[PDB]
Parts: sequence; structure tokens; C-alpha cells
Amino acid sequence: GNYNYRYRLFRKSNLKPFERDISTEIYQAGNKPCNGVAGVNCYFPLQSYG
Amino acid sequence: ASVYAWNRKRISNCVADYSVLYNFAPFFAFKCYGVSPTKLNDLCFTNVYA
Repeated sequence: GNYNYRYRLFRKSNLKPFERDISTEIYQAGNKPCNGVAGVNCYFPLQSYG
Repeated sequence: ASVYAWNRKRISNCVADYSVLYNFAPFFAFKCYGVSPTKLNDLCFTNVYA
């Protein structure tokens, strides 16, 4: 598994044409989330292809 | 029921709210394939088996 290429799986809304963002914050969990931890819906935004 | 005797059921014809889950438990294992958990409550389905 070549764990070098990733891709944003979660975000908030759609993006405008040719709009690039790199932020890798921890996605929300409805309530105040589990910043930097796991839980109900604590989903890292990036996912590797492998 | 046991592993080799899972309790199949059908649940249709109902106004389904997928947010009663989060009040249950720490939800050790919760991952969805083919559909994001955040945008589930809006999307619609033919027949949902559990």
C-alpha cells in the first residue's frame, strides 16, 4: 500500500470552480466535537488511497 | 440472537429519523459505506433491512 495520496472525503458545502483548500481540521460531530480524538462522528477529512 | 441466527427484519413505510442513534451509546464501531452519515436523514430509500 502506497500511503502517499489522500483526498478530502468530508467537508461542509460545495466549492466554487478552481477553488483549492488544504485545511485538515477534524470534522464536526454535531455537538462540540472530539477535536483530535475519535467518537460518534469524529471523522478525519482526508483519506488515503493506498 | 446469535451470529448464525441474525434477526432479519424489514422496516418500510415510515418517517425514519436516523438521529435517535446518537443518544444511545459511545458507538465504538460506526462507519457507513456508500453514504455519509451526516447526510443520511435527508436521502430516501426503497427498502431498509436491519
